[PDB]
Amino acid sequence: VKTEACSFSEYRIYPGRGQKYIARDGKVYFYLSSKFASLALQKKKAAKLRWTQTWRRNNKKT
Amino acid sequence: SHRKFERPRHGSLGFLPRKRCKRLRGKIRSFPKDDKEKPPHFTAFMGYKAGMTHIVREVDKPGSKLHKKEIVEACTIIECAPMVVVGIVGYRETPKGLRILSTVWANHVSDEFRRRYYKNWYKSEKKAFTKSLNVPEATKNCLLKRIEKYCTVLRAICHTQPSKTPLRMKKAHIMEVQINGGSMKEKLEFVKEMLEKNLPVSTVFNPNEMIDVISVTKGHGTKGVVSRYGVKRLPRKTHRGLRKVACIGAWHPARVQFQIPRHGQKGYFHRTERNKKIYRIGLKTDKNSASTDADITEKKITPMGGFPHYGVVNEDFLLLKGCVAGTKKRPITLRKNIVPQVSRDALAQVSLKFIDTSSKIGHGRFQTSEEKVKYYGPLK
Amino acid sequence: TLKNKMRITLSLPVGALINCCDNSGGKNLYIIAVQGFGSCLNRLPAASLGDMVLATVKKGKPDLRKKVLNAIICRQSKAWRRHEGYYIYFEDNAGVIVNPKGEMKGSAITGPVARECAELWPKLSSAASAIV
RNA sequence: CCUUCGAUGUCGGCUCUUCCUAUCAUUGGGACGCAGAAGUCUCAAAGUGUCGGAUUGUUCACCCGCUAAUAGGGAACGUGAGCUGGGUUUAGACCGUCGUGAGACAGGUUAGUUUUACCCUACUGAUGAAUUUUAUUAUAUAUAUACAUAUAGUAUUGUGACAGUAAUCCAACUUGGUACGAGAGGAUUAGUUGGUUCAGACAAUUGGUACAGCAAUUGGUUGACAAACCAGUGUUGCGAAGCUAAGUCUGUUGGAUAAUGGCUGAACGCCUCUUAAGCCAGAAACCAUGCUGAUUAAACAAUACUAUCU
RNA sequence: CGUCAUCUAAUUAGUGACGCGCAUGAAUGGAUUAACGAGAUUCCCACUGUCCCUACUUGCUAUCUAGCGAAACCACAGCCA
RNA sequence: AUGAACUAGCCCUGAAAAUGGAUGGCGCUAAAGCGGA
Ligand SMILES: [Mg+2]
Ligand SMILES: [Mg+2]
Ligand SMILES: [Mg+2]
Ligand SMILES: [Mg+2]
Ligand SMILES: [Mg+2]
Ligand SMILES: [Mg+2]
Ligand SMILES: [Mg+2]
Ligand SMILES: [Mg+2]
Ligand SMILES: [Mg+2]
Ligand SMILES: [Mg+2]
Ligand SMILES: [Mg+2]
Ligand SMILES: [Mg+2]
Ligand SMILES: [Mg+2]
Ligand SMILES: [Mg+2]
Ligand SMILES: [Mg+2]
Ligand SMILES: [Mg+2]
Ligand SMILES: [Mg+2]
Ligand SMILES: [Mg+2]
Ligand SMILES: [Mg+2]
Ligand SMILES: [Mg+2]
Ligand SMILES: [Mg+2]
Ligand SMILES: [Mg+2]
Ligand SMILES: [Mg+2]
Ligand SMILES: [Mg+2]
Ligand SMILES: [Mg+2]
Ligand SMILES: [Mg+2]
Ligand SMILES: [Mg+2]
Repeated sequence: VKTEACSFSEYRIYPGRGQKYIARDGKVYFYLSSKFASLALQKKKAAKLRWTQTWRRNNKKT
Repeated sequence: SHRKFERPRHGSLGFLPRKRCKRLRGKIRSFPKDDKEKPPHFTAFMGYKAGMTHIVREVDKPGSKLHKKEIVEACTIIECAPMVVVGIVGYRETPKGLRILSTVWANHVSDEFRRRYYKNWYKSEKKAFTKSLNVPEATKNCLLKRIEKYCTVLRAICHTQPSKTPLRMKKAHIMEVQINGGSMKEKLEFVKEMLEKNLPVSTVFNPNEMIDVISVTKGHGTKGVVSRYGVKRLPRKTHRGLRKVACIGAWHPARVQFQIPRHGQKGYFHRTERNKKIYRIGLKTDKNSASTDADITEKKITPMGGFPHYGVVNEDFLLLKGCVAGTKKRPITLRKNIVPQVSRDALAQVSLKFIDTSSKIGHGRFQTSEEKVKYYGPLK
Repeated sequence: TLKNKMRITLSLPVGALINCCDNSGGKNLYIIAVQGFGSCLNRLPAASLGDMVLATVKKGKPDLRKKVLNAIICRQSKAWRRHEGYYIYFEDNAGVIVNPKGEMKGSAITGPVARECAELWPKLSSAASAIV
């Protein structure tokens, strides 16, 4: 089964789940849950949240 | 004078006495037309509703915008444990309608069949069906000879097995299943071989077939005209409140007519819906009952954490395209079409590419429980 | 050219003001009608991202104003479902000025354009830079 | 000027149902000054539809649009214990014309309390006994029998008289740049893929909802930390389950006919669809099939078990 | 619903002009006018459940129960063509 | 042995409205209809 990344908290998205969003320039983003899309449209950064994969990578925790 | 502008009527008058139904179980009003060139066969089955999920399928419609693409569809799961055949009943035609000759029962019946005849079994001596099954076979054969000679319609009495489901109820459900097919003698020889056995569901239906569904809708109680009938909501300035109908009728038929929508009870209605297609018939003896040729993860049909408000499905089942009236646990009656469909949709055969089994509590993210432990590593 | 256009959610009713998205000289469009709309008593006509509309220009160069013109919707901000299984939405609402036959009056679209629209109108797909 | 002056609420709109046909569109036909296309006159026919807006208190009117078409009407000029109160039509006030004057004006203008249902029926849903002057489309062992049979209680499965009923319309492409036509132009029909209005459900996905829950924080108060609390839900972010649309699914085929076109065939040695006898094809209309109810039939059948007693 | 222009997509509404004015006009005061007004009217930006098209939710009633307990109205009474 | 032109009895066309309805009802055609005895 083919999956794709989450672009905010890079999980795997199985078919029938997602939510895409096109910026003013033609860059496509792909979030799976409502929470992630809401956080991304409030201009928050994944590097500033303790539970995300980006934070654990910048703190040598993975 | 005439109304200023035209609009179609709100309600439908063909479902008119919107009252609560007599019973939970959905009853068949008419059976399919009997063709006597076919071999004898059963025409109906009964199961319980579990939940929904979605699948992935490849389209095969030349001319469509979706001719060669992968799509997603919703589906409904019905738990379909086998029934048991327990009796025979024969009808003959009269100018007053169909008429029963007699009923013949099998030699032994189960305690969950007998519970349906009691309002409280726990305090009783349980003497139902304890004398009549002790008759000599000669009387039964004479009765069957009479049924062969004078009757024109046979039906078979069958019942469900609620102990194999997660239901709290223990009484079985009883229904009559008509038997279409050849001559009356062949019908009788057909039924008797089944009189104390199991009907599995794949004996009755086939993959890719088209089916009709009978059940009772979900209940909601007393509702207003705005919700019950969908009438135009009234302006904010109105003095006694705005959720009503402004005019009940002209002066002078000096009564209210039966076509005017009022408040009343909504839901718990009896319905019959046509043309629901079968996608897969599962089997309880099969380890990969929700895996495809393109996805070889070994899976069952039940999502991570159980079907919400139902339980775990661990018998054999049906997968239907679309939706079905009723709540979780509601009994669903299944019937073949009145006459067989020959359109392109009813003949096309379906190949599935993905069945989803992620949790329906919250927003599920894994297909199995092993993936979840593999992703996080060791916890505290 | 075929006209199939599997259904798309309508949210752009009569009275909306959207961007102009091209180089014809106008800056916005004011929707006054939708082609092929039927009858229903109190209901407003509304459009989706592949429909032709009638509109006027409220700010822009003086030869385009005070007129009834044709337009075609290219981007919309309301989420709509794709048959593959996800939902989509843009930033803003945009359209271009066209002929009654769908021939552009300008010669270049500015930003991205939706794939459903570009399949029904070939000149627009020719004149677009990115098709999303 | 017949009824109402010990009172029948007096314009228009909004909402909602039903009826008519003098038919606008949709169905099937006849005629043309009918090549095709586009139209015009006319027959059966009321099954299904008949919209969004700018100005005006408006009925009416007029213009901008889409459409398949934007037909005409009735029900105490349908509808105020349904609403609204812009106009008209009490008492305040301004202008013009008229009057010696108090005042007048079907001439303008501005501000000016809209009361009561718990009764009877009707209608919508919700419980519920009683029914021998009563009933029977058979029961018995090919033969007999209405000079007959029938108790009650609890319970399951069924019959179905009668009443209600549901789907509707459009586009693109192929047939075909073909038939027809000097050219210019340019069908019908059938097929495929989609859509509008309507109806019956449903929640796997997307969105809305918050006095399950978790977290943040302003003022104040328990000596501090910790834990909390008050400010009628102090204020914010996310927010499962459930409900829910703007989201998803489903929406048949037979009988007998109307208009019309025909067959055989006298009256009337010829002819004639019958304006005699006897026949055929045939419509979105009718009757069924299918669907909902069936204390709408004070209606009934088979079955299981049981009643110091058939 | 005077004619012309303007405002809109569309204007019996608003504004600026024209004047043989049914019946305008000088302390019955005429024509203007900054500041002021719970005074009458038209357009523009911001804003929004007024609307497309409705849904979900809290308190207090209504509801069932134990106590307590009125009135208006009433020729006689309450199915239809 | 055909062709016409007139005349008057029954029948028919002319003959379209709004709740479902009215020779008083059922119904009636070797009349239970119309003109006589
Ligand atoms: Mg009020
Ligand atoms: Mg869920
Ligand atoms: Mg585990
Ligand atoms: Mg309206
Ligand atoms: Mg009086
Ligand atoms: Mg009165
Ligand atoms: Mg009155
Ligand atoms: Mg026409
Ligand atoms: Mg005419
Ligand atoms: Mg009136
Ligand atoms: Mg009148
Ligand atoms: Mg009133
Ligand atoms: Mg009124
Ligand atoms: Mg009234
Ligand atoms: Mg007033
Ligand atoms: Mg006054
Ligand atoms: Mg959500
Ligand atoms: Mg939710
Ligand atoms: Mg205005
Ligand atoms: Mg004077
Ligand atoms: Mg003077
Ligand atoms: Mg004066
Ligand atoms: Mg109380
Ligand atoms: Mg008294
Ligand atoms: Mg002659
Ligand atoms: Mg008489
Ligand atoms: Mg008589």
